[PDB]
Amino acid sequence: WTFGAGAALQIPFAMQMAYRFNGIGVTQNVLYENQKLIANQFNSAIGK
Amino acid sequence: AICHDGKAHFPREGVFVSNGTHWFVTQRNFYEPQIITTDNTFVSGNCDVVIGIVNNTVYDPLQPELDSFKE
Amino acid sequence: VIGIVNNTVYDPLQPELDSFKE
Ligand SMILES: *[C@@H]1O[C@H](CO[C@@H]2O[C@@H](C)[C@@H](O)[C@@H](O)[C@@H]2O)[C@@H](O[C@@H]2O[C@H](CO)[C@@H](O[C@@H]3O[C@H](CO)[C@@H](O)[C@H](O[C@H]4O[C@H](CO)[C@@H](O)[C@H](O)[C@@H]4O)[C@@H]3O)[C@H](O)[C@H]2NC(C)=O)[C@H](O)[C@H]1NC(C)=O
Ligand SMILES: *[C@@H]1O[C@H](CO)[C@@H](O[C@@H]2O[C@H](CO)[C@@H](O[C@@H]3O[C@H](CO)[C@@H](O)[C@H](O)[C@@H]3O)[C@H](O)[C@H]2NC(C)=O)[C@H](O)[C@H]1NC(C)=O
Ligand SMILES: *[C@@H]1O[C@H](CO)[C@@H](O[C@@H]2O[C@H](CO)[C@@H](O[C@@H]3O[C@H](CO)[C@@H](O)[C@H](O)[C@@H]3O)[C@H](O)[C@H]2NC(C)=O)[C@H](O)[C@H]1NC(C)=O
Ligand SMILES: *[C@@H]1O[C@H](CO)[C@@H](O[C@@H]2O[C@H](CO)[C@@H](O[C@@H]3O[C@H](CO)[C@@H](O)[C@H](O)[C@@H]3O)[C@H](O)[C@H]2NC(C)=O)[C@H](O)[C@H]1NC(C)=O
Ligand SMILES: *[C@@H]1O[C@H](CO)[C@@H](O[C@@H]2O[C@H](CO)[C@@H](O[C@@H]3O[C@H](CO)[C@@H](O)[C@H](O)[C@@H]3O)[C@H](O)[C@H]2NC(C)=O)[C@H](O)[C@H]1NC(C)=O
Ligand SMILES: *[C@@H]1O[C@H](CO)[C@@H](O[C@@H]2O[C@H](CO)[C@@H](O)[C@H](O)[C@H]2NC(C)=O)[C@H](O)[C@H]1NC(C)=O
Repeated sequence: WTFGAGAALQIPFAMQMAYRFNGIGVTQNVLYENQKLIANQFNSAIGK
Repeated sequence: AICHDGKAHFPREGVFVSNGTHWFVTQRNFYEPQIITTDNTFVSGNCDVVIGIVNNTVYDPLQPELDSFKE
Repeated sequence: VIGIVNNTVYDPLQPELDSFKE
């Protein structure tokens, strides 16, 4: 979301996802431990 | 995350950054590096799950006081 | 408080301090 406020700041997509998970009230360790499952679910949803 | 003693440390509120030689933890909107200690981070799991984890040392604030206590 | 319950709360510093002394 940085590019929405000022100059775009690069950040790895996994880190961005950790930020979003922390935003919805879920500890980022959940994502950092299930990253493969989250990525697979996202890809499957896009295919669907 | 950070690997310290076979455990995975994640920042409590902030991100881990590296200036080339050392690792610090800093808030996400204003660069003010802080030494990575047990207060800045929390442990979860081990080192065999996360992707991109890196070795480093996590300072224990209680350790110097305990050492003086032993002395 | 209504609904509170007995249970033990483990203090992380207690084992460190007690092990040092012992
Ligand atoms: C990456 O970051 C580390 C950490 O240093 C901190 O960040 C730097 C970017 C820079 O801003 C530093 O000013 C800042 O402290 C750099 O690694 C070095 O870390 C030491 C201690 O933190 C700094 O101290 C400096 O170098 C000597 C270290 O002993 C000494 O001449 C001076 O330190 C004084 O205080 C220490 C306190 O422990 C004491 O032990 C010393 O004896 C002395 O009194 C001096 O201030 C260094 O500035 C940091 N840099 C170097 C070359 O030593 C690292 O350099 C930095 N690398 C890059 C590319 O940014
Ligand atoms: C949490 O819920 C999700 C449901 O979306 C589960 O994700 C998927 O669950 C299935 C069930 O096993 C997994 O199937 C996999 O099949 C492959 C076939 O080769 C194999 O690797 C395993 O046999 C595995 O079971 C799937 O990997 C998994 N992830 C997907 C579909 O992307 C998830 O299992 C649940 N996690 C729990 C309950 O802890
Ligand atoms: C963070 O540090 C740990 C411990 O150093 C890293 O885990 C790896 O653990 C093994 C054994 O503890 C270290 O040596 C290994 O020996 C076995 C013997 O069979 C060998 O097969 C392995 O290839 C390895 O050499 C190993 O040094 C250590 N690896 C590293 C990079 O330190 C862990 O990898 C580190 N976390 C990272 C790199 O993200
Ligand atoms: C929800 O939790 C509270 C506990 O803080 C319940 O308070 C009830 O207060 C009575 C005292 O009048 C406690 O004693 C027992 O009451 C039952 C009737 O519920 C009675 O048959 C027994 O002989 C005994 O005197 C009672 O432990 C306690 N009831 C419960 C279920 O915990 C409150 O009633 C609870 N409400 C519900 C729907 O669970
Ligand atoms: C949590 O644990 C404590 C300790 O049991 C509970 O406090 C109450 O403490 C008294 C005495 O230690 C226990 O017996 C009571 O003695 C008084 C004075 O003789 C008497 O007037 C009472 O009728 C009772 O016999 C009492 O069992 C104990 N209460 C309970 C529920 O264990 C405290 O209440 C506990 N809190 C919860 C939510 O369980
Ligand atoms: C991001 O990509 C780079 C490149 O793949 C990774 O650094 C290593 O670079 C060598 C050669 O380019 C590759 O053979 C390795 O596969 C790369 N390692 C890994 C784990 O991919 C870098 O490590 C990657 N960073 C993360 C978090 O995966």
